Amino acid sequence: MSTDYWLNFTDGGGIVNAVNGSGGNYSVNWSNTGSFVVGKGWTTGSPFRTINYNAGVWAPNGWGALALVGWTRSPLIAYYVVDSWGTARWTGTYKGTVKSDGGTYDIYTTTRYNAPSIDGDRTTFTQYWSVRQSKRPTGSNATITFSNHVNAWKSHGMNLGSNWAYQVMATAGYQSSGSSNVTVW
Ligand SMILES: CCC(=O)N(c1ccccc1)C1CCN(CCc2ccccc2)CC1
Ligand SMILES: CCC(=O)N(c1ccccc1)C1CCN(CCc2ccccc2)CC1
Ligand SMILES: [Cl-]
Ligand SMILES: [K+]
Ligand SMILES: [K+]
Repeated sequence: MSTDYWLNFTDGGGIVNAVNGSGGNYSVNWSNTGSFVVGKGWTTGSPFRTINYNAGVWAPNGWGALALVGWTRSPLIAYYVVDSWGTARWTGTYKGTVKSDGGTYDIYTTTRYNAPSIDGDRTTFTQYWSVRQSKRPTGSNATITFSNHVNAWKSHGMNLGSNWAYQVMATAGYQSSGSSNVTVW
């Protein structure tokens, strides 16, 4: 199932020059950013999708991350499977680990309020995280078997909503700079 969605969002801070490439490819060059997310993916996420990507350029600085990102509604939940990043001190509620796709991931949950979401500029939502314990090598084909994460989260009481919104292999950042180029299928 080929990608059919182009995510390109920023809060307006700094520069986020995002390029909608051929098929599932995209490029990002960013500097002195506020909050942003960019990437190719799917209009409707699925808990059964296996996501393939190749991040041919990955050079983040600060809290810039290479991650599967997506949302559900009912309830409103943002989720993250983080494979690499620049500098990022992960902290919060911690639920265990999951092994997937040759790596081990730390599981976190966080809450946001008065915060931007796909529902508006000042909303409340929960965030589910799988954060790889070591940064994943980039430049070769990589898989994220997302059902492994959904199921691990489920086993710790982190259930996703029933209405699936976008699901993107993204470059996401906050107060960050860098360069990335990723193909997604
Ligand atoms: C598991 C995810 C995660 O770890 N986080 C997170 C939470 C929500 C949304 C995005 C990322 C961090 C939580 C803690 N903050 C510390 C920031 C800070 C440091 C020093 C003084 C004042 C503030 C940074 C983000
Ligand atoms: C402290 C880290 C941080 O703040 N972030 C982050 C999270 C994970 C990995 C790297 C950076 C941001 C979290 C929020 N998203 C925007 C959410 C959104 C999407 C669509 C419409 C409206 C809002 C951008 C990145
Ligand atoms: Cl995001
Ligand atoms: K294009
Ligand atoms: K751990």
